[PDB]
Amino acid sequence: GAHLARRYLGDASVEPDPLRMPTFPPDYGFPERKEREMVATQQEMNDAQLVLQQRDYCAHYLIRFLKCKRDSFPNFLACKHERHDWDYCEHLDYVKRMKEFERERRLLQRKKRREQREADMA
Amino acid sequence: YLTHQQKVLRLYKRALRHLESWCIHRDKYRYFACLLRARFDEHKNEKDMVKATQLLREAEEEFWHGQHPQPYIFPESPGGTSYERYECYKVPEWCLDDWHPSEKAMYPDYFAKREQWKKLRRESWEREVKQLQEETPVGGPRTEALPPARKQGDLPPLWWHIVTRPRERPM
Amino acid sequence: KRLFIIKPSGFY
Amino acid sequence: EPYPDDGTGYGDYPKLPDRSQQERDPWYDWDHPDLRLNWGEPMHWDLDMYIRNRVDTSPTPV
Amino acid sequence: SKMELPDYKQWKIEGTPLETVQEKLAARGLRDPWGRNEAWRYMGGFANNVSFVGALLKGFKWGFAAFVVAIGAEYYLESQK
Amino acid sequence: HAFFKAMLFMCSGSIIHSLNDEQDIRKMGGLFKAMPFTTTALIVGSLALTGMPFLTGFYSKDLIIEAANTSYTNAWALLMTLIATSFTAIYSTRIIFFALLGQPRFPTLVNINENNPLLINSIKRLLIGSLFAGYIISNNIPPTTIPQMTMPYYLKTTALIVTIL
Amino acid sequence: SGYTPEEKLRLQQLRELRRRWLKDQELSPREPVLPPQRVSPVERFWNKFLQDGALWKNVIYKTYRHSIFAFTHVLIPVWIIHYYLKYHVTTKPYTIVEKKPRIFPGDTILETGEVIPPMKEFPDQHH
Amino acid sequence: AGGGAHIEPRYRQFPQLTRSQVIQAEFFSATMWFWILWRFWHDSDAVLGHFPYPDPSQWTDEELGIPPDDE
Amino acid sequence: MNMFSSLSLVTLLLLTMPIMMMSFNTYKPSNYPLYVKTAISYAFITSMIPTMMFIHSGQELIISNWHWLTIQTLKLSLSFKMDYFSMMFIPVALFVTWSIMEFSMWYMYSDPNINKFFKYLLLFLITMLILVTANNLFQLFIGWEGVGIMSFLLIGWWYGRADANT
Amino acid sequence: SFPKYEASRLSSLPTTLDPAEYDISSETRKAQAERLAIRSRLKREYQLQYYDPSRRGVIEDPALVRWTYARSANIYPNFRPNTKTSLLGALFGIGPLVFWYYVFKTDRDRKEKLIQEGKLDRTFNISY
Amino acid sequence: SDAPPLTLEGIKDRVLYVLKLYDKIDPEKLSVNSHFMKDLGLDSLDQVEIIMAMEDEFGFEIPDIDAEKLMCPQEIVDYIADKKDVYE
Ligand SMILES: CCCCCCCCCCCCCCCCCC(=O)OC[C@H](COP(=O)([O-])OCC(O)COP(=O)([O-])OC[C@@H](COC(=O)CCCCCCCCCCCCCCCCC)OC(=O)CCCCCCCCCCCCCCCCC)OC(=O)CCCCCCCCCCCCCCCCC
Ligand SMILES: CCCCCCCCCCCCCCCCCC(=O)OC[C@H](COP(=O)([O-])OCC[N+](C)(C)C)OC(=O)CCCCCCCCCCCCCCCCC
Ligand SMILES: C[C@H](CCC(=O)O)[C@H]1CC[C@H]2[C@@H]3[C@H](O)C[C@@H]4C[C@H](O)CC[C@]4(C)[C@H]3C[C@H](O)[C@]12C
Ligand SMILES: *C(=O)CCCCCCCCCCCCC
Repeated sequence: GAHLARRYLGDASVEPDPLRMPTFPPDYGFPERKEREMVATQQEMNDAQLVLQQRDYCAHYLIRFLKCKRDSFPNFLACKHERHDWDYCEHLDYVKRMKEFERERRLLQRKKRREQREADMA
Repeated sequence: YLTHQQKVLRLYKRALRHLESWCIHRDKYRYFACLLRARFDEHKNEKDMVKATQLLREAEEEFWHGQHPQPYIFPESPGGTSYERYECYKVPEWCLDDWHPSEKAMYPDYFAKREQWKKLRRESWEREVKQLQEETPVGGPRTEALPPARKQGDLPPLWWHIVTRPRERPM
Repeated sequence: KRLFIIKPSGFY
Repeated sequence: EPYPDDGTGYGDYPKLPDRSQQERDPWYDWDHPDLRLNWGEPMHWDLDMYIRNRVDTSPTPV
Repeated sequence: SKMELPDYKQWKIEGTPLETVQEKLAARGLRDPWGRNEAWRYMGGFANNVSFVGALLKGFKWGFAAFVVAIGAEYYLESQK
Repeated sequence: HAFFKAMLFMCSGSIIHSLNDEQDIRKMGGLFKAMPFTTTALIVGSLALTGMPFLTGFYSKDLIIEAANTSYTNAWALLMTLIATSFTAIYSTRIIFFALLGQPRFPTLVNINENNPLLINSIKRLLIGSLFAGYIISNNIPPTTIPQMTMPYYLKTTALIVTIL
Repeated sequence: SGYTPEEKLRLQQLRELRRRWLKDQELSPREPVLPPQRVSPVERFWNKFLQDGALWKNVIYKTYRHSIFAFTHVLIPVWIIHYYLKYHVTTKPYTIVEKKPRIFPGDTILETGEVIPPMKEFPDQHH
Repeated sequence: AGGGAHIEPRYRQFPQLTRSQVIQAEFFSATMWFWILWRFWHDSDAVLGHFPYPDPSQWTDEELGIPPDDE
Repeated sequence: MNMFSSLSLVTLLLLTMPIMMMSFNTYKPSNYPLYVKTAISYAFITSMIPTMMFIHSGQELIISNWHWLTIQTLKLSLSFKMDYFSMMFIPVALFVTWSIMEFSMWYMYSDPNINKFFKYLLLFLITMLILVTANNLFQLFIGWEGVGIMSFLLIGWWYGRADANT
Repeated sequence: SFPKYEASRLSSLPTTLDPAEYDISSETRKAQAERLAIRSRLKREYQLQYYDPSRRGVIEDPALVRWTYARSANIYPNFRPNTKTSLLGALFGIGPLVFWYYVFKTDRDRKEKLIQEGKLDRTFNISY
Repeated sequence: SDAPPLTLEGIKDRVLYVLKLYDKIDPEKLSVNSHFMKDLGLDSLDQVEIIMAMEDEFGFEIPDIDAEKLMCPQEIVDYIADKKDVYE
């Protein structure tokens, strides 16, 4: 990616650190934020035997897709819509992570930007 | 050893074989095979032996620098894929003397005729020894070449293990 | 052409 | 040419060239085609290390 | 059996890349005696062999013909619904 | 990999047997027309190994290359993997060019016969597998990970660009 | 650069002996003289039956041999394996351990007729 | 090796090709290309991309919660 | 489970039958390559039944049928793991091994020891199925080392060749 | 132009690049044919027995009986306890034994200290 | 190995067939007993290529010790027939 060219071959203080992110508290902006809404419950995922890395906020669609696949057998070409639903939810989840990287990316600009004024001036 | 004539011919054969490996395509090989022949022609009839050696000795250095790292080798030649592939099927003839009579009963004609060869080998041996005991110098043989048969009805001395040797595709 | 195959004795 | 008399036990066994049996001529009619040896020929002290299944010393292109 | 070999007079380097090699050798005073030995490799069924792009496209003509029918049929059946 | 790789050796064996135990591609050539069925299987196998889309080898190799790119991974190990994908096309093309195309380089008397029903059926079944096996397996096995289906255009198609080049 | 007259003569004499030896390696029509074999009556029925390579006849042979194989190599073994697993291997604790079957929201359990509540409403995604 | 058809080897000539040999090879080559085109027609997002990839720059500082510099 | 277990073991047992028949000589020669090829074919169809039962509902199980040895607090029993990486590899290996055995009937037709060749190809397949289905390391070590030995005996098939032994 | 070939104990000098091959003199010629006399003299003694039709057994090879004797029974009587053999036998014979002793005594001393202190994980270790 | 066995006539036909395609040999005077050096005026450098063409014809190498000893197409047939166990 282009970010790798910046954190290594250039200034590294303004680039996010993937292992340490996030740094700023979640409420720096956003006068009010909403907690993520987990549709599935622990017993539902537990009884569906989802792999622990599959028990994310998209799990509710995954549960429905697996149920359709079992019922649609032997038709493996079926449950095409259910798969896309789960894929799209994982696509939205990935974008939120991309937004989180940008939020940390820009908030680190603030420190490098609201610190020359308080250093150059005095 | 190898006389200067033999060493030049060997280098020419090696040079063309390795060259054939680089070229691959026949038409391209037929081009550089002629050019390489010309280089062996500009000095075809050199007179000074010392100069001839210096030409041969320099060709080898150019051959070593230019040889293909992975030259083509015929399948059954030393270092080839099929080399010694059938040496496990090559059984000697003396193993047939240990056969049970029941097995020999399956090939009555083959073993009847095999008995004739054994008689032929057994009758001609004492003559073969003499044929070599008289043509050999006083000290001993100075070369590995054997002489042919001189009298009608005699067999070439030391013929059994070159005549009865197993076939190249025994099975 | 159905040659004779020389093999060691297999009877024993 | 025997080995140097250094007291390691070589005695008078000949010091033959340290060449593998892969360097021998493969077209000569050896008495032992696989070993590339002749009956009566003196054997290298390390012959069993130089058989064609083991250490090779043939010239390399590089 | 007794394989009957073809007449040996048909093997000519004419009209083959072997001739082009003989032209370039004629510009240096050298000749190629063995050209006719390699001639059979450029004549008969071994002449005008396919190219690499033509090898990877083997069966494309019939494959494409079957493909156009399939999608055309798919449109028709889906026309009903 | 089991389907199309086993096919390549069997196609290699057909060529070797025809040319009287000649395993060197320098003494092959002009077999595209002489061995049409062995040629078809070799081409199909060389397209699954290289990653031709939708054949058997596409449903595993390209997911790997996509997941290797979008991972917190060693950078140099990623570059070597991509270069190795370029080399896969080069040596697969090497077999096709030096064994199928061009003019013959094998001896004058050769029996190029590949009509034995055992040879056709064995290669034929793997030929079917090296076309549809990846599609069938991928659509039947249950998911066990969160596949990465969102990424920059130049990371999704890196396998194709590398292979085509 | 060629054979000396002595060498040529020896090669010819070796060649004439070698060819005759190779000739003697040919088998006569009688050979091999197999001893009598007790031919099974069943195989006799098929020797005559397969006298003419009829397409329909060999199919019956094809079905016959496959049917026998499916009885001596699939049916008999599975009977033994099932008996072994049914009454010897599954009668001991923790021998065959089956991963519990997956339960999804809205499934009915056969053992007790229980019903799993459906999941909460999915708000909306559309796309 | 053993079975099939007995083809006479030809000396310095093109080998003899049977009929079913050439039909089957052409059919499977065709079957390959039909499969690739049919799969490409229906599933082209498996090789070019399924979902759009956002451009982080175009995201507004309001939705990322980046409070203004002064405050 | 009654069918999943029985048909998952019949596959392994089916492949060992040709080995057993070639020990007590309860078979006829010159059909052995065909006999072994047919065993793989039936082993492939039977192995597809447990695979389908997995594809249907994701059914897996572990079979610990024979108690072999108990070293104090370590109990070693012959255990077979029929799971994701056993219901998908066995069908693939048998399908590929089916073709290679058929191709071998033609490629190795003139080999005098074609019967031993098909016994070694079969023994390797058994040691690979032992390795793939192993539920404990010791049993995994049996097929892990067995495949190496059968590789050794097949690489040096033409044992008269020095380069084959090396 | 053409870099010279540099040999090694595992890469012998090619016969086509060895000066002694192209420097053919009178003494070398006599030596080469003088060797071939021995090769033929031995080759004849072997052949008179190999081709013998009444022979059944093993042709004893005096060269093979000299090689095994030279490698087993002739070693000790031709050994002298000098500086070369004493240092080689000291560092190859005793050296490894002392080296491994300290590798294991140190390893077990360190392990025993942890076990006594109770800071070595042996939670499930009940097989020794 | 499924290939047709060689015949004495076949070896002679193919040995001469290759020489007939050698420009420096006149097909009219070419015979089984035609010595290369003393009946066709070919230098040894040309005889090496003759042998190299024979080994490319039957697909097996002829060692240089014996290649430089064959000076006649009849001898080549004997050498090839002896190294392929051809007896009729
Ligand atoms: C109490 C009532 C019951 C009575 C009890 C009485 C008990 C008394 C003892 C009776 C024992 C009977 C012995 C046989 C009698 C003679 C039969 C006969 O006529 O011979 C004809 C037989 C065939 O005739 P031929 O072709 O003319 O032979 C001449 C050639 O020279 C032949 O040379 P070749 O190159 O063709 O082959 C040589 C070698 C084979 O060549 C090789 O490949 C050597 C390398 C093979 C080993 C590589 C794999 C290593 C891994 C072992 C895997 C097994 C453990 C797996 C455990 C977990 C899964 C179960 O021979 C073999 O060993 C064949 C078997 C290979 C092992 C088979 C393993 C898989 C079998 C299936 C196991 C599952 C069974 C479940 C059944 C259901 C439960 C009951 O000739 C011979 O084989 C002569 C040698 C006989 C030796 C027998 C000993 C076999 C030992 C097996 C190999 C060692 C494996 C090491 C692991 C040991 C684990 C136990
Ligand atoms: C963990 C270490 C265990 C110690 C043992 C392993 C170390 C090597 C010492 C054992 C090898 C010597 C055995 C005697 C030789 C017997 C066989 C023989 O004669 O060879 C002839 C053969 C020659 O075969 P060839 O194919 O090379 O050439 C023969 C000639 N042709 C090809 C023309 C036919 O050589 C071998 O097969 C042996 C090669 C292996 C030896 C080298 C091992 C290298 C190990 C990897 C090093 C990098 C470390 C990687 C990480 C792994 C280590 C943790
Ligand atoms: C059915 C199968 C091949 C048939 C085919 O594909 O044409 C044939 C080929 C050789 C046969 C086997 C061998 O003849 C050895 C056994 C002979 C007896 O008929 C018992 C079953 C036996 C084990 C046979 C089962 C089956 O009929 C076999 C395996
Ligand atoms: C970045 O995501 C890491 C990608 C590492 C694999 C190389 C892919 C090519 C990247 C080119 C940089 C493009 C920047 C616009």
